[PDB]
Amino acid sequence: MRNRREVSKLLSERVLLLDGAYGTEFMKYGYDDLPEELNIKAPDVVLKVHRSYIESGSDVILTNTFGATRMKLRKHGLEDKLDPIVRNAVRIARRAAGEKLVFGDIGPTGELPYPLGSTLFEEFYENFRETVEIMVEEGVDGIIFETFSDILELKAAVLAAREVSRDVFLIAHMTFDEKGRSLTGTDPANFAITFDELDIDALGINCSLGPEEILPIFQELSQYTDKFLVVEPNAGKPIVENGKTVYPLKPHDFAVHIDSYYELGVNIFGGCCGTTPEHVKLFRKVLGNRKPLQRKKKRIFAVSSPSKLVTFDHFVVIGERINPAGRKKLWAEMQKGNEEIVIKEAKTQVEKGAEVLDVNFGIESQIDVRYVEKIVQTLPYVSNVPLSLDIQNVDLTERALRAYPGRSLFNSAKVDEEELEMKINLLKKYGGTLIVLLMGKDVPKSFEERKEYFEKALKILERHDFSDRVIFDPGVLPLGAEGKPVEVLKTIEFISSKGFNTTVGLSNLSFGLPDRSYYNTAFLVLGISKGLSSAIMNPLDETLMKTLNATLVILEKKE
Repeated sequence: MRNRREVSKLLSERVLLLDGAYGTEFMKYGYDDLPEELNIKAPDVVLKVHRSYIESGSDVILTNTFGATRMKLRKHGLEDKLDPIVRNAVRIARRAAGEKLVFGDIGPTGELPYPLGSTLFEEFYENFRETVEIMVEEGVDGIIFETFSDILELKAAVLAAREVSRDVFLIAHMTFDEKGRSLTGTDPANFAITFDELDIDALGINCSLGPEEILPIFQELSQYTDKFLVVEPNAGKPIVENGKTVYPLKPHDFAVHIDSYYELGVNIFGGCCGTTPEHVKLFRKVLGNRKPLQRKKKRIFAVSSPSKLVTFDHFVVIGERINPAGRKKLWAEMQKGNEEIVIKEAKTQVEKGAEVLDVNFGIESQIDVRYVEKIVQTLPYVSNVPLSLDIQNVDLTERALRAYPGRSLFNSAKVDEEELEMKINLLKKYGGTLIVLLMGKDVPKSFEERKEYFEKALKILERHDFSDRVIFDPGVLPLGAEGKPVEVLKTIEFISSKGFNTTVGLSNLSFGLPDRSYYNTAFLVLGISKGLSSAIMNPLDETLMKTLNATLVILEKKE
């Protein structure tokens, strides 16, 4: 009915009140059936609960569709009832709402992403795509993805929804445990940083914890995103009385927390499991009519995996090994889709100190596109670290970025208007950072030239509003080919003075040279002393790594 510009306008004017829990309400009415079912068997029950909330003062109610996706329904033998359940939900809800907002409610599937589960990004995406299509058709004023535990599943849900409609207001929520971590290891800052750049309208938290416990988790989230914020805590810490759990937090003890959330910039407040129409009634009284508080988010340069957030505030080692160039066994195995050999190179590199892993598939035309998408989705989970996607084909690049679990670093964009723009737009759509290689048509041969390229890149980046999402690679040339490493060291010092991170394809300095380890080591030390923030290097070179550690200790970058 209403588009996201309208919803955004309304939110800019006042904090809205969401509704409460439905499941626990249903049982109260003598129906222990699974929620989605009542949509068709006992619609009257569904309507009663919706009206109790509207009558309690809710500005927005959620459609009774939390488990209404094919993948989830198929687990109860309801997959063929997908169209009815959903269309009727948006209908029942809209009949209760009247002039109030109705948001389509979509929950997670309960299936972990491969390799923890067997599901690939593509299947999660089509799954969420179908449920959203219906909702949009039945006219919702927004869609909220509640209770998500994995960022890849949530990333698929939002990308799919946005694909279906670029006008629907979209909200993404993750649930965190007492340690402030989702099931697959994502903390609030990682969630905010990864999802803040996607085309969603608001972020938030619901479930797992009560109002008191979510507070500092909500605060961390609010500091890293400037989008609208939503929160729906459970009514206290669940406890068991006589058999099954109960949510003990009474209306007042819950409601007293609204002010603390309002001060943190909350835009929509509501309750999750255990919240009753009585809770909402009180929230309405306490919330009243308030204009949202303004926020200024913190900005940092970081890349991520589901469990790791790697900030460039210290020297980042990027493992170069998962690259078939000059490696017989690996090139051949990638050719046949050998996942395990890559998983092996990933773990060993991380064990040795790599904080990020570069991934390149040699002659792409020779590699299976499904293998790329599988490896890209897999490594962040089994190796635990973020990836530097070293891909040439713009087409395969889009496949890898769309299914990457987190915020990646994309490896290679030369200072070319056409190349840059294509890669920047893909990153703007799927998220990520970009390494910009300081070279154009041909390779530079001096500091001054690299400087012009730097300036030219800033021009284009400023033009595409992408200046804050890049790291510069001055371009190290082979020493055994008049590489002039001194001119690169100058470039590193210069770019560093400008406040930008830098990186270099280290091993390319000593390509074709005896004792390359020593030249690599020597160059790295010099580079770091000049401001080098990272390097794609061999973490299996013990001399280079220990000399690197010694170097950071000496420069007081660690101990």
